[PDB]
Amino acid sequence: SRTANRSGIVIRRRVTPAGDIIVTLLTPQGKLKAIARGSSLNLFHHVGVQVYQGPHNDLASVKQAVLEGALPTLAEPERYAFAHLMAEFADALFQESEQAFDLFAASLRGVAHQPDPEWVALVMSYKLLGLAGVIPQTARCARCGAPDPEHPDPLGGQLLCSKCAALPPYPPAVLDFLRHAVRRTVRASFEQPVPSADRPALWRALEKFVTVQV
Amino acid sequence: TANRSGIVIRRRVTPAGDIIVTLLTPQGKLKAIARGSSLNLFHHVGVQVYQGPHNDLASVKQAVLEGALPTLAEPERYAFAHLMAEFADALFQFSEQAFDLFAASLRGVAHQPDPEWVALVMSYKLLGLAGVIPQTARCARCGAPDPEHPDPLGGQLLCSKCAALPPYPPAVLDFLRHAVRRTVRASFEQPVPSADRPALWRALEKFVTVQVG
Amino acid sequence: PPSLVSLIRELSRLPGIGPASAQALAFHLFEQPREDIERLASALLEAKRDLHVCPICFNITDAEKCDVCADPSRDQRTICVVEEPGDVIALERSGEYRGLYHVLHGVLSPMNGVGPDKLHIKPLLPRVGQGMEVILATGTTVEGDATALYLQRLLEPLGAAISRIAYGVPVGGSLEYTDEVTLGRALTGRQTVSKP
Amino acid sequence: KYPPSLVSLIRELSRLPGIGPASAQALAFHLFEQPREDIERLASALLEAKRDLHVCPICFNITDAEKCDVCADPSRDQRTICVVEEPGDVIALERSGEYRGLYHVLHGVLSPMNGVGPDKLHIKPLLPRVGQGMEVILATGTTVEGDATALYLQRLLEPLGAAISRIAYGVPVGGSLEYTDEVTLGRALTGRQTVS
Amino acid sequence: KYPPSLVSLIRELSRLPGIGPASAQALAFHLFEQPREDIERLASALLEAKRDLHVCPICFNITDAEKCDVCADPSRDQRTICVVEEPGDVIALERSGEYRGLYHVLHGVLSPMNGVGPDKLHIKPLLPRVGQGMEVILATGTTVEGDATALYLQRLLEPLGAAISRIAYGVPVGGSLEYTDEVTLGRALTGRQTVS
Amino acid sequence: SLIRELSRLPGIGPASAQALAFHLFEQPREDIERLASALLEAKRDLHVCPICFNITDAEKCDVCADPSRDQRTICVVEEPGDVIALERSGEYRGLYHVLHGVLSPMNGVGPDKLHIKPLLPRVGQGMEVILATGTTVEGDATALYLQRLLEPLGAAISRIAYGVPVGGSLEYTDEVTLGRALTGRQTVSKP
Ligand SMILES: [Zn+2]
Ligand SMILES: [Zn+2]
Ligand SMILES: [Zn+2]
Ligand SMILES: [Zn+2]
Ligand SMILES: [Zn+2]
Ligand SMILES: [Zn+2]
Repeated sequence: SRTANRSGIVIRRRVTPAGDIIVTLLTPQGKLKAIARGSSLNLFHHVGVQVYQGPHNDLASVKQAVLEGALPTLAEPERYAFAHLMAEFADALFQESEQAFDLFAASLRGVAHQPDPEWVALVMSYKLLGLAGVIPQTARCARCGAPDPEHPDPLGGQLLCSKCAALPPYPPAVLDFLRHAVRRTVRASFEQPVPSADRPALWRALEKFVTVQV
Repeated sequence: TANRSGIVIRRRVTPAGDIIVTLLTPQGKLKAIARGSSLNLFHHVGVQVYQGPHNDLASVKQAVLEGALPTLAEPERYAFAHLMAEFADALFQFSEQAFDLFAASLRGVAHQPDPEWVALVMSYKLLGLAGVIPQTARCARCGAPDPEHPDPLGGQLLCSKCAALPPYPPAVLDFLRHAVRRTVRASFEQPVPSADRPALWRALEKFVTVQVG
Repeated sequence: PPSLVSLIRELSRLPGIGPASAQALAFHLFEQPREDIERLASALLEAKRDLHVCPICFNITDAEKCDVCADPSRDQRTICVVEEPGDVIALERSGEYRGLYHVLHGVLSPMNGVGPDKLHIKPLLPRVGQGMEVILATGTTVEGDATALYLQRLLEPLGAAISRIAYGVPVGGSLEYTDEVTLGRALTGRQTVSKP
Repeated sequence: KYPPSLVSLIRELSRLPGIGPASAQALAFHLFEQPREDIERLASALLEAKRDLHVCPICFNITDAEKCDVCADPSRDQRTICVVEEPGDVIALERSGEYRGLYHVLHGVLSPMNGVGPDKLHIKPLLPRVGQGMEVILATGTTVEGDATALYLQRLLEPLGAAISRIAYGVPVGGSLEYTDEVTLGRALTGRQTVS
Repeated sequence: KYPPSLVSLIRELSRLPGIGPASAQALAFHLFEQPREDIERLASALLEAKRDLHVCPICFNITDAEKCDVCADPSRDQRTICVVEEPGDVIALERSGEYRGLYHVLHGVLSPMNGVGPDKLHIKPLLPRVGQGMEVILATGTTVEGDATALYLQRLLEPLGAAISRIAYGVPVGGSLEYTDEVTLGRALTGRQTVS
Repeated sequence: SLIRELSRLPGIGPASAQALAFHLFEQPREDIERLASALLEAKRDLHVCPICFNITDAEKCDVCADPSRDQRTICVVEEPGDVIALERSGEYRGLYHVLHGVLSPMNGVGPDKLHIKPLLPRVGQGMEVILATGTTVEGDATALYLQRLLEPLGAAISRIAYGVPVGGSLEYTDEVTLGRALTGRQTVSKP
């Protein structure tokens, strides 16, 4: 049959003034973008639904949408910006393995509940990138190849050596994380947070890294 | 939400794909709209329709066909039907009798071998049950008994002294006079000769034009 | 707002548009540029003037003839009469017809007041000539039915061949859920295959 | 977290075609609020159906009798047989009032994909019923597997005497061309009957 | 012309809420094509539900046991009781995972017009359950006769100690104002919670 | 041209566009004309309102300029429609302010395009502001942010109640809404 029902999370939501709602889901079977005309189908819901596919309509229709679970807390300003981020990743990576789904899932869970939301977002950010096969390159300078570069790289979003570097070195906390960054477990990588004072460097870092890859 | 039995005496569409429709039911005429029996003109149908303040023209939920008369498309029986239903729509605004009558009309205009005859007879009965009687006995102008002259202004009958046009032929007169008394049964047995019907047509036309809108 | 009343009611005008449908549209319209709205009315009135009815068969076009008529690659053996322009299109679509359409522009209704005058019948008669085929593509509503019936019993004197598009159960549908009328007619209309 | 009975009942309910699991629950809950009369009677009616009514030996239509009312009934002509996929299909054709013949109910179409050969359909016993000087109207659906089934049956039946017909494919009643599917349109167009 | 058994089965089927007579027929027909296992089992499941599972003495919610799992269950506080019209309503509130209290299920909403006084609902045994220092959350539907029932229960319950609450009327999740009914809107607007 | 320009508008599919273009060919020069006329009158003659961004023609909407309405309270709604359907209920005589969207980071919407900033002037000592943005997480968040931003100024922040809508049974109401109308529940009889 051409009619299938699946389990998902809404990582994107949109409307056209007709009252029709286009939506992007993340399912363990990959990402899937389905349309329905008319769970009320809300952003960040854990939902499940029947959707109809075919040549008749090349963007999948939607018949019955039913809510499994949900995370209200994500609206409060903090956890909010951070969610929208995580889902923007889920959308940019994971191109429609279930692993990514269980991860990003976990991300929303922890960005909702866990008391330090920005930390959740950093960690899960680099794990989401990583599982998706984008690894910050650390050991070798980006330009000359010198071991253990400690400086920001504006152009490539990688790390340059003091000799091949315009800006000062990322603080030791940010470096230690950056290096040992993708190896540690969520469990024990939450236990070793970058001091608040040094995160902004680490943010500005991640931003260009992503900008340049993704 | 109520469901009733009917016949479609009027049908119309707006380019949206919505079909507005007029039904005749024994409970009187009822005009319902359905968005989207496929509900065809002259069908004997029955349906569930939904009423309220929400929508002031009755909606339509399930339409189901009871009986139908295909023959009514063939050119003759066709013109004649459309007429009969135009009557059903003008009178009958209210007794089930009118419904069983106009019903019988469509039946007879469909099957009976002389459709024009059915249309005349049932025409004057449809008018009649509806309380519009050709006035015969008294001239329309002077009041003189047994007028036999077509009257243009009123659609009634003028005497020779009060008429510009010649007398309706004896067949048409005999019918006109004893018109509304006879039964369908025995009023079918006494048809106006073909040659004299056109007078009787042109007759009925003004009569109706002058009473009915 | 006096002129928003204009816009929105003028929306409620068109078919497919209810009161809150009109609202929705007017409002969504306020958020377009001067560009959109402008070129919108532009295309609107270009459609008004620049294109018109076709005298030969009354399918809509711009130039002196529709691409069904003027274009010589189509055969003159047959003409196909349809209720309106859409019918023309959806009929071309099936990919089963290379001939002529003629557009009546409406069906025959005495009640509604439609006589075969406003109907493009008369201008059809010239087009039918000795030994052609005419196919009757008016719809299957009693009105379209009757229209056809009349068209045939009128068209039979001129030498062409009158055929009328098949009544039956439509492609891919099961009887259980098909209506009594259509069933009956696809029961009678049935073609034969294997004969002794 | 429901009493085990409930889950059973719900499951069985969901098995029925058309009952969404949601619906099956709603359905059981309500089933609860009804009296014991109501239930013991529903279930009874089921078992009594399973026991009483079987398949007619001639045409495999349903009945509690030794011959379906339609086979036994004398006013009908064995001159003709209408072969039709399912019982509901008989009901549907009969409503039309347009058919006085006999029936044959295959009870399904040919689906090779779903593992259905004419060892599954009631094709075999149709054969002795056809002979010289009868008509067999082939009433399978317009679905591909219906069409297919019709075809297979034409070829199977060819050797014995009878005439063979296929219920008309085309457009249903009160349809507009504009709003009918290209396939159906095509069929109607090719399949047109000629009159004059 | 239907087999007697068939007509029974169909009727019983039609009795079920949600089953149009059409649906009931389709449903019976299909019920036929199924094996005797399938049926004897369905019917068995029904009878075994009728016999096994019943209404809990404390809150009149369903169970096969002497106390509904929810009453028996120790993690829950008898400090509060949620009064609700029907068992499905318990399920629904429980899914929300947001409520740890006890329940009371009436099985009805006061309808004088339908002949329903609180001699019909399970209102009488609710009373001994409420006392000093408890909450009663009133969970009837937002329907007039629900609201009414809520009111009646507030007044009935006043004399005895407990606090009394009414589940918020307002706008649901993922709604827009634009597309919500004047009534609901009004309620939400008046019933707004203030924060700063 | 016409027809594609129809497929443009929302609510209009390809054969919906067809149907409309065709039906349109049978109108007069009158209809079609005055149609475009009203179209462009709507373009130019009316514009956004600077105080609270409900659509009007003149320098102020009839909610603002009209003095009979009280200044105590302002009500923030997602868009103009919201304004209308809100007036309809007949429960509010005050002020609306229209933030012309909600807050979405993904979609790219910051509280800049949003009419937040021009809201701050309007809120004065000891007023009430009601948050009428929708209940979608996006509207929710929008509100939340609007409050935690609005609390410094002396006015009173309230937000339209979440719960089960008028005339609906729980059985068929969703787990999220139920839960929130279970917590949000108002009290009636206290000891
Ligand atoms: Zn270097
Ligand atoms: Zn006189
Ligand atoms: Zn032409
Ligand atoms: Zn039989
Ligand atoms: Zn209990
Ligand atoms: Zn203003």
